[PDB]
Amino acid sequence: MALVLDGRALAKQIEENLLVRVEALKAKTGRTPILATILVGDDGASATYVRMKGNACRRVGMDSLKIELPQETTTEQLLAEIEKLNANPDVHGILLQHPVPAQIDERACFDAISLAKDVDGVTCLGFGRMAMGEAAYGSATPAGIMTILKENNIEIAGKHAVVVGRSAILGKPMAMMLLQANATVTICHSRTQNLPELVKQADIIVGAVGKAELIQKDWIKQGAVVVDAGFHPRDGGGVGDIQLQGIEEIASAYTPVPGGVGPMTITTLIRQTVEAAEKALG
Amino acid sequence: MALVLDGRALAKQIEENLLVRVEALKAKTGRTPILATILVGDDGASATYVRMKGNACRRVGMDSLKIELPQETTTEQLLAEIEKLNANPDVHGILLQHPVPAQIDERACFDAISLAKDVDGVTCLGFGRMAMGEAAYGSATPAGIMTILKENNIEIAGKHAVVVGRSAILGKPMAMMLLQANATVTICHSRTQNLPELVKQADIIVGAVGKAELIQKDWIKQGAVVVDAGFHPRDGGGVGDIQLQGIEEIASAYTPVPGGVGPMTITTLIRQTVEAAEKALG
Ligand SMILES: Nc1nc(O)c2c(n1)NC[C@@H]1CN(c3ccc(C(=O)N[C@@H](CCC(=O)O)C(=O)O)cc3)C(=O)N21
Ligand SMILES: Nc1nc(O)c2c(n1)NC[C@@H]1CN(c3ccc(C(=O)N[C@@H](CCC(=O)O)C(=O)O)cc3)C(=O)N21
Ligand SMILES: [Cl-]
Repeated sequence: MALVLDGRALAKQIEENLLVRVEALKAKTGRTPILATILVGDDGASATYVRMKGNACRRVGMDSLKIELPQETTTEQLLAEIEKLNANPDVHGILLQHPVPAQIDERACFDAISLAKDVDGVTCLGFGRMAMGEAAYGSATPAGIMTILKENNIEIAGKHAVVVGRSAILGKPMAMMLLQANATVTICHSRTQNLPELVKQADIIVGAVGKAELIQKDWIKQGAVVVDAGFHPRDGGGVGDIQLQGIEEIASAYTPVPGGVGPMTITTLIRQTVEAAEKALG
Repeated sequence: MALVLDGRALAKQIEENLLVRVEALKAKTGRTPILATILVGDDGASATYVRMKGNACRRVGMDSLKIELPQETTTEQLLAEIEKLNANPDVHGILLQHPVPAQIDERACFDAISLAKDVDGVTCLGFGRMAMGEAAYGSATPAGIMTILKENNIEIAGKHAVVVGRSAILGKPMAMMLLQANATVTICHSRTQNLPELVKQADIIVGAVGKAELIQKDWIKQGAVVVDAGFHPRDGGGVGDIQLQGIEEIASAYTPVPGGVGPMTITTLIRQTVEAAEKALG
């Protein structure tokens, strides 16, 4: 049977280390690390993930500054809020939960976040630096995925990694991170032809399409490493972007859904915020 | 049978209106657009390419500011020179010819160039912005290749593009630009295990390895679009990264070497300099 890539376990483990680090920092400086979380509008999943990220902050001994803005917020209004957080020395990281209301230029607002506080890794600057091997906080989910792979001793160098999806915060950074780790990388999307064949060639497959079980189990190469970055709620167990039923007979290793990529998304954000606080308060 | 993708003819065509634009800007403002070229050390090819770029500037009514620094220039020294040029209002674009001497952190120096003057498209910020679809000067060679494909009506959307090579100024930006044009993109490099297999599936193949005729003609798909971004001088006619002798029997369209990608590398830099000058002066 396939190795279960246990992101839930790894997240908890990482948080135990973060906790002692945060407590040491507070004891030395008297100051608490702070993630500013920006939630714009009433999207349910967005509310949930910000809630979970706030919880993660408190588990490791830090806190969050919760910024809640109405659905009708303008790009200019959100930019003003982000600049207030940039200029606040008490705020160490800034999260803008995506997707913001569609009238807002989300890209412009991402890029307004100062690099030093880009702990979710959403800036063009941060992306470009990461792609070219320079120090920068990585996009939360992709960086979480790399950590899962690394800490489970998964071979990446020389493997053919197929990333299905090319989103700004997930697919694109994932591809560039795998490339930096010396995988041959294929990037697919909605205009990709022969997707089943490309997926079948993959030694490592990353489902990042935001559509329930789009990647079919019979497309998966026998022995492949299967990363499912999706989540779609359902009665009696939610599912991701990949058909994972019976995956244990097919993959060499796989991330379960729930409890795989998800927990490591949140914990990666918090770890990078601790790093930012450690730097800022050191 | 193949369509020759004539970069030399396209470069000449494009310069016609660039000259009109520059002469209009000069007549209107009384100021001459300047590209600052930085040549560090004794690389013969670098010197040759810098002169070609200086010549190209002058062909369209602009001028160059020739910065020549010694072989043993340090990172600190180069950075200081770039900051002088950033703060020079008479300089509208900055080129740092690669590869600088080994002791210099080239990435750090590329990134010191102000985005507004990054007309060669070498900054991490420029790369990330391009990758995320924000307006930015693109890396000269890749952007030139996209122009060649567009001007020759080459279908990109939905094609399987394979880019062999992943360098900062060529392979990586090439990959993202093709991705932006809705190709499915596979990025190969020195740790790719079955390079011939992958090249054989390429609808569009980009040779960006810097090794004479490494990409074999036997690997090319019948009807492929073939882009050779290499140049290696030989007695009575240099060769690129791809075996092109007899390529006309196999490719639907191909870039000759010489006279393909090269001319459009220079034209792209000059065009983006014209753009920078117009923005700065107009
Ligand atoms: N800026 C920004 N950064 C992010 O990193 C995110 C963002 N926007 N918007 C959506 C994605 C998705 N996402 C996220 C985070 C955690 C989980 C997670 O842990 N999910 C559980 C199942 C419960 C559920 O998803 O509601 C899991 O075990 O996978 C899922 C998505 C998240 O946090 N994302
Ligand atoms: N920063 C930076 N930007 C660039 O855009 C370049 C750089 N460094 N260093 C090397 C590459 C390669 N390069 C370049 C430019 C023009 C030509 C060219 O036009 N070559 C002729 C043949 C003559 C020859 O190559 O000596 C051709 O028709 O291809 C070849 C490489 C160039 O300008 N490059
Ligand atoms: Cl001339």
